[PDB]
Parts: sequence; structure tokens; C-alpha cells
Amino acid sequence: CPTHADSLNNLANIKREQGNIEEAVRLYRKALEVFPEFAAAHSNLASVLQQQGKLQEALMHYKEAIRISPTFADAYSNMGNTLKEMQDVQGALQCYTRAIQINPAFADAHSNLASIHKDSGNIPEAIASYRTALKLKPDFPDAYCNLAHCLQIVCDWTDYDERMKKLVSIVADQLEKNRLPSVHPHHSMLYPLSHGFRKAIAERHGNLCLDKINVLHKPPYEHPKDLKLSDGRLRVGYVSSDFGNHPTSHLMQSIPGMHNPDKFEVFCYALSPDDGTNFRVKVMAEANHFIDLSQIPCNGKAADRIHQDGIHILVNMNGYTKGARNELFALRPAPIQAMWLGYPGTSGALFMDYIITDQETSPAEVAEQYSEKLAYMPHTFFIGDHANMFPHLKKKAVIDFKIYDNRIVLNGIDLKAFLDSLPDVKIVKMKCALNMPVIPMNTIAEAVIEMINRGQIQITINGFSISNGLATTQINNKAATGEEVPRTIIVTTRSQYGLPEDAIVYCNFNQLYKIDPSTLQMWANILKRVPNSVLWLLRFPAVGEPNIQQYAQNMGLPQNRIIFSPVAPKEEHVRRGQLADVCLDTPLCNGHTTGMDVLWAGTPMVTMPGETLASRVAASQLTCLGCLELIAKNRQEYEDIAVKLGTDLEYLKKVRGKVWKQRISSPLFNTKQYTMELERLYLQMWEHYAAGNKPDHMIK
Ligand SMILES: CC(=O)N[C@H]1[C@@H](OP(=O)(O)OP(=O)(O)OC[C@H]2O[C@@H](n3ccc(=O)[nH]c3=O)[C@H](O)[C@@H]2O)O[C@H](CO)[C@@H](O)[C@@H]1O
Repeated sequence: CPTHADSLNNLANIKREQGNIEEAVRLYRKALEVFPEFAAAHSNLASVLQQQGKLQEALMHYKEAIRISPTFADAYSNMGNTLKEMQDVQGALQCYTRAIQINPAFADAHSNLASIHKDSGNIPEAIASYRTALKLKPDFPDAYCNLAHCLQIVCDWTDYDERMKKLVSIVADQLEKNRLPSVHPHHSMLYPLSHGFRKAIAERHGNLCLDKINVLHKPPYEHPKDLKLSDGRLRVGYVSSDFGNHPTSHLMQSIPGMHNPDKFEVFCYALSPDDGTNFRVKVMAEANHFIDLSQIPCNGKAADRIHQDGIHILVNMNGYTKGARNELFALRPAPIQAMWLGYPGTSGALFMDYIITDQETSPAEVAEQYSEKLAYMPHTFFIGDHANMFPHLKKKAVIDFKIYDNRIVLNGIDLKAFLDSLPDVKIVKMKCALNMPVIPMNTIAEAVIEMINRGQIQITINGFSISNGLATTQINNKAATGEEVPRTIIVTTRSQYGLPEDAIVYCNFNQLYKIDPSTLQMWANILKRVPNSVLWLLRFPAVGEPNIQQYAQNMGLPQNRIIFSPVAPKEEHVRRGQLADVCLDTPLCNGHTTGMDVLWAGTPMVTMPGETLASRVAASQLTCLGCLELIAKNRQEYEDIAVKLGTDLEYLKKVRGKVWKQRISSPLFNTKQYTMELERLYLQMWEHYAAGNKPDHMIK
């Protein structure tokens, strides 16, 4: 029997599908004023307050909802979601498990439990619960799409084509119904969705920020019109949660320090607390101003602080990644706001004006896949700090064993001083002033192999510190993470990783999720045409190794053909790429950071540009490098380019020597030049705004 609060609850549900979130709340509260013990009203209001970002208040109502109706398993699950968003993963987990125990048929709680496992790296546990969620409720888009990504992570390609079909049809059905797509924006790059579908996904998620900032009811910020208060300097704000030991900092850590202090005032806004790593230290020490916004939880106060600093250009280095606080940009504290480096896709949001890319990564004919206006960097938008982080890899030496450049390698700052102590050093000449010192198989060379084979940490030859490449973390942990430059000479051998000392080593150090059945087949074709070659992958994660292997067997590859290695420390991982001959890039989603890593080791990378931003980064890196012959227009050209490198040893030598020189000569790894080119682009943006114009494309 309907009461007076029961009709208000019905009316408030209508205001929820109307989008009128604010009026929905008022009607819920009026219902609770009539009926204090209305469990549904408490649950519903809390579900609305949760959207608004009023978590602590929503949580309060979820408690009441449960005290009234203890069998409200639906209220338990939603309280967990709230707690989960409040970083109380422990308490959130309890809510899901309690909900499941009250109602073992309640599918949503099973999904939410799987989500906790997924976020915590427990992929098989996530998969297991997602299947349970799906077995209870077969029409469960959230559970299906999340499971799909879990299967993607560990290379479970069971019914892959059928699955890709359902993923697309799910997003299609949801977009047509104006509902939030179950595919996350950062995952849309992995599925054969429409270019339009992906942008629409980014849009829906962008609008979730608008809901969380409309509750603040903040007036639009008044933005600067000149550089008067800034003393003629452009105030650029870099917003990231990755100031520390994170891939982002590994690329751009030098950049703030290289800005021109006569025209630019750098503001680094950290969304994460100090992790003590040297990456955080460098940025803090070199940026004109470092602001820790992790100690400013409220997006309102945070955005105020940004506006109070007088930022002209605010840079989003997160997009839709972990740790992002896009509500800051939704509040628009700056007149110009651009995406950069961090997120390999469009934000799809109104509050984002430009997207810093390049002609290669985002050609002008596919600008319709972005919501933002393109802002081309000259050569490539991608940058890496490898020049600064690993200067010990700038020059190498080898050891002979009767002459290759990837069997046994020595790197070190004092390497050339060490080679002068050795009697019979042969100097092999490269071509297109460069040289590669070779050590003959003598008592000193045998002493090094001894150290490697024995598994010793390090040895001492002529007073020099000769280190084992596998034990860098036991010698200098700072040097292993790339926080410092190794102060010893490091030995890197193929024997260390189980690599055959006479085979064409094809490597790919990307996370295994970037591989799809199409790519593995493409790689198998290459391996079959190059009989004495191996594919070198990483246990990233390790559970995906049996799957990748199994599919390789089914394509006709013996087990020995693919060699796996564990994930290494940052310094080791970059350095050990020297051991490979050719790097096979993943066409579905290019190796972005990992691509810069293999190129710094002087290893040629073969790529095939797709249509998505993520699938075109490697190509952009290679064009800037100066190696257009490592780019393929289709699958056939990909396999061909690779096979040629593994069969034509002279051609391989030329290309390897090409990468080895053009990693230094080209502007690919030049952080100073990059920063200046970035500065030039910044001014083009500001001048356009100061002219009174609205954001528009930038093609130099
Ligand atoms: C698809 C995607 O989201 N790409 C983003 C990702 O790059 P990318 O997709 O290249 O990178 P990942 O997040 O996989 O992590 C790569 C990191 O792993 C490290 N590693 C790898 C294997 C190893 O054995 N040891 C080791 O140290 C690499 O050194 C690198 O630092 O982050 C970059 C920096 O935020 C962004 O520019 C890219 O847009």
C-alpha cells in the first residue's frame, strides 16, 4: 500500500532519468521528512549523493538504509561502491561479501567483488567472480565488458571474434539508449569499436565530471588576458598524479627544468603524495613552483589554488588514467587547457581545448576522432628522458668467443677508461666517428663469463668494478630504478635470460594485453620464415604466458620459439634490450614508453600504424628517428620488413647502426629541443586566445 513518501520516491526517480539530479535529491529528502524509516529513500538518495561526490553523506544514508532493511543486499553493494570510492577498499570488500552472503543470487555484488580483485591485480579471481556474476545475470554489460578486459590482460582469446562482436554491440546499444557505456575510455583502443564510438565513450565519462562539479555551484573563473601579473611570462601548469616513480615521469622529468625562465613560469601540480623517489625530487627542485594537490582533496579548493596562481595554460597529463582528477579541468581554472603525453586518446570533453600530438600520430584526416583541436608538435609529441636517465647506455662494448653486438655487452661511465687497461682491445668501426670495442676471449674475458655463469654479484678487473646485470638492485637500488646513474660497469649477456647465443632475437617488452590473435599470428608467420629466430616476451603478467604459448602451439610454433623473461627493474629492462636484434611492435596498441626504451638500446623497431592514437605512436617515434623503412602499411609489409632483418644480416647491421646513431642525432631523445618546440606551441595557443579567438587546430 502506497504512502505519501512512496509517491515522492516515484517522482524523484523520474527526475533522475530526466537528468535533473538536483531536484531528485530534494524530492528524496522530502520523502524522508514524511517517512524517516523509508529504506528505499535512504538507498536512493545515497545513490544520487554518490554521483554528486558527496560520499561521506551518501555513506551515512546507506547505513540507515541497511539498519531499516537488513536484507537490502542491493544497499550493501552500493555502500561498498561508495566506500571503494573513499579508498576504503577493506570496508568496501566487506560490503560485497556480506551482500553475497545474504543473497547468493545477487549478481551485482559478485561483479563488484571481481572489480576489487581486478584493481588489486588478482586477475584470475576477478575472472572467476565475473563469470559468476554473468551466470546469475546474463544480461550484465558491466560484468561482461570488465571480464572482457580481464581476459584481454592475460591473453585469454577464447571466442575472441565473437567477444569483440558483443563488446561493440553492447556499446552500440548503450549509446543508442543514451546510457553510460560499459567500456572504459582507456580500454576503447583495444576493441574494434567505431572511431565515433570511442569519442562518444570519452564524452560520457567527461560528463561524469560535470556532475561532480555542478554540486559545488562555482561561478566561472575569470581568466587572464595578458601576461602583466605574470611579468611577461607564460604560466604553464602541469597536472599529473605521476610525479614520482611512474612511466610518465620517466619521459618528461627533465622538461620542467629546461623551460625558459624569461618567457615561462612553470607550475607542477601533483595529484599524488611524495614517494621519496628522485623523480619527485628533480621536478620539485626544477619546476618554478611545485604544488602538492594531494593534500587538497576538495576539487573546489584545488581548482581555486590553480586559478590563484594565475595559470594561462593548464596541462592534463592524466586524462582517463589511474589517479586522474579531471574535475579540476571541468571547473576551468585556466583559459587554455590541453591534453599531453599521459593519456593516449581523446578526452571527449568540452573542458579540454587542445590535444598535443603530431602530424604522424594524429594526421589531419582523422581529427574527427578527437573532441579537442589538434596541436601538432614538429616531429613527435612523444619524449623520453633516456638521455638523462641512462647515459651509460650511450656507448657499449662486446666480448668475443670463437663479432656480434648483442651476445655479451658491457656498459659503463668509466668503460673507456677500463678498456685502456686491457691489452688486446679491437676497435670495430660502425658506419652511419663511432666505434664498438671488442674484447677477445682471454683470461680477463673468461673471468667475466665466470662471474655471469656462477651467478656472482660482481668482480674486480684491474681495479675496475665489473657488475652483473641481474644484480644491479643488490649493488645500487637507486641505480636500478633509474633514479641514479650506475657508477659501475654492467655486464649484459644473453645467457642471463635464456637466449640462444646465435639466434635472431625478436623482442617485445609490452604488457601482454597489447597482443591480440591477429598480432600473434602475424608474429608466428615471421618466426616460421626465420627458422633460427626466437620471440622474446615478458611475464607481464605471468599468468598470460601459458595462454600465449598455447596459441603459439596451435599456430604451429614449438615451445622453444617463444622465450619469456620476468619484468625487470627500470634500468635493467632498458639495458637488456641491447641483447635483442629486432623489436616487433604491437599494432593493436603500440609500445609507447617501451618503444622509447628499445630505441635507446639501439634496437630497430618494426611497427604498423593503425587508426587510433595509441596504434600510431611507434610510427611517429620512428619517423622522428629517421627510420621510415621500419614502418609497414599492412600486415604483409610488417612480416616482410621483420623477416628481412632476420635473414639479411648485412641489412640488419645497417639498420641497427642507423638506430644506434640516430637515437642521438635525431631530435627523438633531445629533451632540450623538445621543450623549446613545446614552448613554441604554447605561445601559438596563448596568442590565439589573446587575439580573442576560441581554440582551433595548430598545424605550425
Ligand atoms: C596504452 C597506454 O596507456 N600508454 C601510456 C603508457 O605507456 P606504455 O603503454 O608504453 O607503458 P606501460 O604503462 O605498459 O608501462 C611501461 C613502463 O614499464 C616499464 N617496464 C616494462 C617492462 C620491464 O620489464 N621493466 C620495466 O621497467 C618501462 O620501463 C616503462 O617505464 O604510459 C605512458 C606514460 O604515462 C603514456 O605516454 C602512454 O600513453
